[PDB]
Amino acid sequence: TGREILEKLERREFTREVLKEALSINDRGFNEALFKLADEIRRKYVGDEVHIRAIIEFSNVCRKNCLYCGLRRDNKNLKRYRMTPEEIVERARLAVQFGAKTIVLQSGEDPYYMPDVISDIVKEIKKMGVAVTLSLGEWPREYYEKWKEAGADRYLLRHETANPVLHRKLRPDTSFENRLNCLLTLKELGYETGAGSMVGLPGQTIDDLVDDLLFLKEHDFDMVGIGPFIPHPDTPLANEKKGDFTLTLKMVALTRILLPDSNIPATTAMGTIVPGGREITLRCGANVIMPNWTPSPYRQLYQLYPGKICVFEKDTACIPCVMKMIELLGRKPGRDWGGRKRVFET
Ligand SMILES: C[S@@+](CC[C@H](N)C(=O)[O-])C[C@H]1O[C@@H](n2cnc3c(N)ncnc32)[C@H](O)[C@@H]1O
Ligand code: SF4
Ligand code: FES
Ligand SMILES: [Cl-]
Ligand SMILES: [Cl-]
Ligand SMILES: [S]
Ligand SMILES: [S]
Repeated sequence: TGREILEKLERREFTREVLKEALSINDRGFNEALFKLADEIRRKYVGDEVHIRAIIEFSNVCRKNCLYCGLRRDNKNLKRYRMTPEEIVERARLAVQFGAKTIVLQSGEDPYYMPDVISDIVKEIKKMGVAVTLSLGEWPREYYEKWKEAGADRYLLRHETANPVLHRKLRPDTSFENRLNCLLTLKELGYETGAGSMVGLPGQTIDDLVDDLLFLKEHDFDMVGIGPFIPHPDTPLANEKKGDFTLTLKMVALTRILLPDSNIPATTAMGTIVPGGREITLRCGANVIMPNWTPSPYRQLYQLYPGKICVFEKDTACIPCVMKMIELLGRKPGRDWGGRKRVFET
């Protein structure tokens, strides 16, 4: 029964069978109950604060060739850009001036900055009294060590898919084993460590999604970023189907149920495939929002997938936009850095 699966989730009997059935049931009443459960767990464990992470996508140069990603190296159609270190620091300062308590630096895997330019930038942003999150992809342990020494607080490295065969096919420069070793290294170095997957990748099954949930639970990640796969026309996956919003939303809800004290963003991809998708996701277990703080003329060139929200908006629009969002949702903006606040339990 849908009823029995909810009871088992409520009782924290997180068996593969329970998770598979939750993901497989396509009953509206069940889905709405699951979303309510996640929303309640979110409210109880992490409260009504929605944490704002200002993201600066500072370079779209990439050395890797992931089949799903518009920044893949084989995409010749794309104008490549790099913000200067001074531009990045001053852009971060403007976000802090707008009230951002976390700055997220994200890029393609761009060799130019690695590792010392990143270290310099992180040190300057840390002087501003905010959290710094890096999302720069896979690099040697030494680089991650230098960045932690420089003051970085968190690292987002989505695991993408926990199916090693699918992972290797979609990410031909690397492997799930590498990705996992990176994530374990980040944990060992003391970063708040973020993982998470895409939903609806070509060839990905419900069993794969269950494996993603069990992977996340196993490693007790501090942040989990989940979103639908969105096909990009200048990639080998151009003609594949987009991920299903409702299924992806169920993954978010189950992640909250499994990791009740984690930080879980309402990802931009959720807002891209369905108008108002981020707001929905914030009401089904998410507690974090990541407004775009990349300046023009670069914002429109960071084309991981098409249709990406925020691209046509003014340079400073997105922090005010999410503050309005937070208020109309009956929520509150985060007061502190929004680090993970563990609730130890049984
Ligand atoms: C663009 S990468 C930038 C950071 C770093 N290069 C990395 O791969 O971790 C950020 C995230 O974008 C997501 N992404 C890339 N292409 C996508 C697509 N077509 N649809 C949805 N998400 C996508 C992936 O999950 C990835 O972890
Ligand atoms: S997902 Fe990250 S590593 Fe892969 S091509 Fe895109 S930017 Fe490069
Ligand atoms: S942050 Fe909401 S549209 Fe840009
Ligand atoms: Cl973060
Ligand atoms: Cl995203
Ligand atoms: S925005
Ligand atoms: S927004």
